[PDB]
Amino acid sequence: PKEMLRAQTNCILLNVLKQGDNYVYGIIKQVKEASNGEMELNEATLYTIFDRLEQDGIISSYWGDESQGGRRKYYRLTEIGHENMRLAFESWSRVDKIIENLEANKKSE
Amino acid sequence: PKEMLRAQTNCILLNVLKQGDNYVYGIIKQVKEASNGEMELNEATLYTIFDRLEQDGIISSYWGDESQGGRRKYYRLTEIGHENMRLAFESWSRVDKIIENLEANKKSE
Repeated sequence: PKEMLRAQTNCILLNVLKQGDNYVYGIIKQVKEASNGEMELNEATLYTIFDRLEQDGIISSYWGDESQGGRRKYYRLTEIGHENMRLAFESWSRVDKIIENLEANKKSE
Repeated sequence: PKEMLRAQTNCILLNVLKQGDNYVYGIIKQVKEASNGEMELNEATLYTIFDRLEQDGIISSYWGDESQGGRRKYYRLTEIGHENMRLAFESWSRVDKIIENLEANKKSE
């Protein structure tokens, strides 16, 4: 779907922030880099997601670069956010185990 | 969260049907089997999901033939449903590549 896309886009984003705090264009560049140019995120899309995540307590922002040229919003993964990433990762690898078992449980029958 | 679980239950369920057509208690048993008893799915929750998937054209149901003891409802993964599974699988493995790259791109720097 386009929902499929939105969960997939969240994952990538959180994994960017996981590598380090960052700002919009910084984040977009890493995605472009790590997708060999294929995935080009939008500012609007990134911010739309980042607003949701911020409210739900997954990420927090803060100001920087006041002295560099002008204010920039940076984003960071909260302690809750780190936990939920670990939880998601744990759960999905668990889903992978269950799925491989279902394919062996068919050989059994 | 809750909406993470729903996404996982879904993944498991579609992968059960992927192994073959099946009915509710048959499905529940396979999940219990393949999760070493950890995941015991609820009928209401399974049907709630199965109604959504059926409406969106992802799965169809039908009656067994050899149903003297009483009618048995089977479930089956549609054409569309198979495609979406292939799409999802393709996309998520792509997401995994992008994620591994992000972690190497940071090791570099």
